[PDB]
Amino acid sequence: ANSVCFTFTDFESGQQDLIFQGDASVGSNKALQLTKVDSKGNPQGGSVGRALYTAPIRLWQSSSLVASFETTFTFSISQGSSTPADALTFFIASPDTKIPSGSGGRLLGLFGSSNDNGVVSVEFDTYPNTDIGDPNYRHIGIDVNSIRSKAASKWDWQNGKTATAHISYNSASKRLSVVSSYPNSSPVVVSFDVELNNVXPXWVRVGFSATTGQYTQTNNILAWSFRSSLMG
Amino acid sequence: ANSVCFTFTDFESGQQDLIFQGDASVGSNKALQLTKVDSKGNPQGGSVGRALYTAPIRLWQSSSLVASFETTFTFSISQGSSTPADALTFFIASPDTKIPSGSGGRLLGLFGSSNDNGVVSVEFDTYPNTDIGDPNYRHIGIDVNSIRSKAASKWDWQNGKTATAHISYNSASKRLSVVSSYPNSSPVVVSFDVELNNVXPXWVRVGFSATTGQYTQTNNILAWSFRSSLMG
Amino acid sequence: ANSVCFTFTDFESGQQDLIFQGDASVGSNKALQLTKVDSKGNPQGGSVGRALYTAPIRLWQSSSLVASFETTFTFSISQGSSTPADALTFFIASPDTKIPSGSGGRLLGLFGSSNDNGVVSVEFDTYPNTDIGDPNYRHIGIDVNSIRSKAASKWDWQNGKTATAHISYNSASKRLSVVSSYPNSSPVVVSFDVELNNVXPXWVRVGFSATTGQYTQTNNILAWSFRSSLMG
Amino acid sequence: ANSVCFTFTDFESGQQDLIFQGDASVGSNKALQLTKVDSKGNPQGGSVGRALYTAPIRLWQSSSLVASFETTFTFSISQGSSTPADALTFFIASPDTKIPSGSGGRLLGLFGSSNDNGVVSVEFDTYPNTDIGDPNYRHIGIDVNSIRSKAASKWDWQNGKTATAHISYNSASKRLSVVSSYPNSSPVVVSFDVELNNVXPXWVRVGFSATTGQYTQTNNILAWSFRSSLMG
Ligand SMILES: OC[C@H]1O[C@H](O[C@H]2[C@@H](O)[C@H](O)[C@@H](CO)O[C@@H]2O)[C@@H](O)[C@@H](O)[C@@H]1O
Ligand SMILES: OC[C@H]1O[C@H](O[C@H]2[C@@H](O)[C@H](O)[C@@H](CO)O[C@@H]2O)[C@@H](O)[C@@H](O)[C@@H]1O
Ligand SMILES: OC[C@H]1O[C@H](O[C@H]2[C@@H](O)[C@H](O)[C@@H](CO)O[C@@H]2O)[C@@H](O)[C@@H](O)[C@@H]1O
Ligand SMILES: OC[C@H]1O[C@H](O[C@H]2[C@@H](O)[C@H](O)[C@@H](CO)O[C@@H]2O)[C@@H](O)[C@@H](O)[C@@H]1O
Ligand SMILES: [Ca+2]
Ligand SMILES: [Ca+2]
Ligand SMILES: [Ca+2]
Ligand SMILES: [Ca+2]
Ligand SMILES: [Mn+2]
Ligand SMILES: [Mn+2]
Ligand SMILES: [Mn+2]
Ligand SMILES: [Mn+2]
Repeated sequence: ANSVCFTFTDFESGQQDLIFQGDASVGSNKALQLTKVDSKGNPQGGSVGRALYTAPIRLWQSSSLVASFETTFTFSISQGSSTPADALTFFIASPDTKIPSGSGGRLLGLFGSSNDNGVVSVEFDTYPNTDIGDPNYRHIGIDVNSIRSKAASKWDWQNGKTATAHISYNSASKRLSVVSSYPNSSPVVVSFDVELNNVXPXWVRVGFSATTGQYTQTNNILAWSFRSSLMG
Repeated sequence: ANSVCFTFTDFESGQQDLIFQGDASVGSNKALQLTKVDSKGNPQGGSVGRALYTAPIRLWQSSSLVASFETTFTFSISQGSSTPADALTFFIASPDTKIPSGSGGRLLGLFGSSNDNGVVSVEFDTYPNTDIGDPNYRHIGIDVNSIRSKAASKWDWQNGKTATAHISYNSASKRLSVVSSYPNSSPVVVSFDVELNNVXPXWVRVGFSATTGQYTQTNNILAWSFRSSLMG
Repeated sequence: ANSVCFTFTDFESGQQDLIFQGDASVGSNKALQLTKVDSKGNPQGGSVGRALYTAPIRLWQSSSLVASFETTFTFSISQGSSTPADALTFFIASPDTKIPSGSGGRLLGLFGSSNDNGVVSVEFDTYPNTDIGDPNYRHIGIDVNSIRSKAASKWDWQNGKTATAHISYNSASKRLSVVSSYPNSSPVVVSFDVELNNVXPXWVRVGFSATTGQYTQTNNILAWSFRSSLMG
Repeated sequence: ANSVCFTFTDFESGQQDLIFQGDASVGSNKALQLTKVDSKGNPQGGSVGRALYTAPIRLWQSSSLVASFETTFTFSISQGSSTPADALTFFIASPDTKIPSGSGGRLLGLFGSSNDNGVVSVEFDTYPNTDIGDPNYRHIGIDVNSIRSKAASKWDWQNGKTATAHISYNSASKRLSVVSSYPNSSPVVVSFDVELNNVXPXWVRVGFSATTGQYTQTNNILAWSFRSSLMG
């Protein structure tokens, strides 16, 4: 479509307009639980889950004057183990994208390696994996075809509290930016200059991905709005 | 989703965010050709085709204060034979809706009979089939679970010209209305009091359906915008 | 404009995009206090106030296929005296509309009499004034050029609680409807068949009006969104 | 307001939701003629005119997570004299902004000098005034408190043809970008990194400005849509 927008104030079990992958599901709390949480509410380890809006989105078209999208979502991350892991992220990929093999834990279910098939995402990393590029502290990062963020900023994750994140991009400015914050707190912003049409196909699907590894945490999306438009 | 909107200014072959049924396809003209048109541009008889937005839409929710939707679309109908047939329509049905068996010609591919599984549609009827309720003239009608329109008005179809139609409804007014017109012409309006949640499931898919029978015509959708919202 | 939409999640003192009339102002609570409330927070009697969006709105145009608008707002009404009065309302009038002389108390600041200059409003009446048509109980009503509601329904006002109201209309259905409710409560709906272009000018201004008389209550608008569109 | 959007597909004489300054008016062609055009349709010299949306817009708020706006408009510039002058522009300024004294011709009615009261605009310059910074060719530029563009690109203006321009900005990316083009042509883009809240007040009014000097041209806005939102 030339333009598309949708808003989820909450979710229900089986949410018909979402494609669920891995362990992703909707809990009795009406939250999108990307990763596994048991009956007692304890997040499980070695979990991976993703959810995508059912309809493919036309993110770019050569004949268009400008293309843009923006998405805002709220999420809660509560540690299970004394220390949280691994993270959640908003991502954009080909319509037929699926959880890559071996993408667990530190790969956030986005990539099958720690090195037409492009992957762009904004990660909210709760566990520093320094041997693969992670700064030694929690952070938010912009990943383009690699778990190794092209840009990242220290992020003061708050256990259990609801965070609000806003992601934006248009083909004129060619800059992907994300701003995230908690109530009564200082926001964190991350930006990266990139022309998405050079790393992503014309058609994509958008959503979230998350994982736990040895360490755990809930990765719940509470609300989500998305908008994309192609102007000609 | 609590709200969803999309806009198609035109279409392309294989339009990824549309579900094609029957003969429906997109032509080199970038129009959604619901029914079959040959290489020379001649509409074929005995054709049936429908197209639905890929994502299911939450049209109602008990907890909502009000639910509404509106859609505007442009379409062109050019006769193949000296007299046009059969018609096209905007419709709403269950997500897994499929072309009913024996729904050709006068049934507009919407119903399998000329008498959870509800069907609501606004038909743009170009061929009067009087033995099944059609007034003896072209008309626009609102159908609820039956090809026999609950409400209809004379429609002065214009061969080949681009028509504009607007359909609206909200659960407060409980009135489905459609207004359609051609440039430099007098619009036609049709309304019917109905509470959609009593004839349609919570989740549906929306789109178009069209057919030709013994007589033919093109049934092309040129542009289409749709919006639905659930307020709580 | 052919279409216009605005959203107020809250308000500030002097709200630059609002026209204040009478006692209307914004409190430290960030709420639009239509009627006077003293330093201690006690609503004052004999008060009248209205607030309008600064920009005139084109509600109708002869060349348009269809015209529609919808507005949603939250409001709180807390009695000052043992019994509340008088009410608040959403209204539409000419751009240069002003508080009519003698419109206090039971006239809700909308009309100068209890009998191009049209006035359409949805009143939330907290004090039954039976000698002028009010049913003997609190209600919501649709007024067209008269304080005597053309349509009304019993309304179970709840002291202090935040109510949510949704008002809608389009020129195809020609039915003005309002649905209002409190959390964990049963909504109330009021509808009236009317073709607004026959009682209102093409251009108008929209907003709220409220009053207290012998008896008092706060008349606070907490949030407000409005949308209007003319399709051609 | 926290968010506001409006769309003008065309204009009428006296357009009630616009503030007209200088020579700005609406012609029989339904176009916003920023500068003077006589009865015969000949653009007049030494003209200056501006038009602003009547309602003030809240472009920034300290408590907001992110602030953004985007506007798209079509315009036609037909030379009167053998060579066109001077230009038109989209601009943002304080709500009470007025045509500065001595802002004619090369100053595009935006500044009173060729060197809380900030002025940000995107100029479409049809006449190179090299002694004041203009590159020696037609161009589009981003001006911040000065007629001397902070960023500019060569612009292949086409006499009489309808151009389409899209301007965007959000407080996360902190980059103001404009893309403009004619049908069947190569677009031109101009971007400048700037944090608008450091050069503009919280509240502003938005619109267009244009002028002719010794040389002339029409400066007609044919359509205009604007959107701004503050997310918290
Ligand atoms: O969920 C955390 C982490 O768990 C697993 O990695 C463990 C160990 O192998 C690593 O060397 C250290 C690095 O500090 O972290 C854990 O102790 C993996 O599942 C990994 O993907 C994940 O990030
Ligand atoms: O496409 C027109 C029409 O064609 C076929 O019906 C024909 C005949 O059987 C009917 O009695 C008359 C009624 O006037 O119409 C045609 O001549 C069928 O395919 C029918 O569904 C369709 O409407
Ligand atoms: O604010 C309530 C009411 O107060 C005043 O009217 C009083 C009296 O004159 C009326 O007869 C009775 C009717 O029950 O109500 C009050 O006691 C007026 O200001 C009136 O406009 C207002 O509704
Ligand atoms: O509208 C064009 C231009 O006209 C006037 O300037 C003239 C002259 O004074 C300048 O030196 C040359 C520079 O090439 O241009 C004109 O001939 C002024 O009104 C000026 O503001 C304007 O741009
Ligand atoms: Ca990590
Ligand atoms: Ca028929
Ligand atoms: Ca009363
Ligand atoms: Ca110049
Ligand atoms: Mn990381
Ligand atoms: Mn029929
Ligand atoms: Mn009353
Ligand atoms: Mn210049």
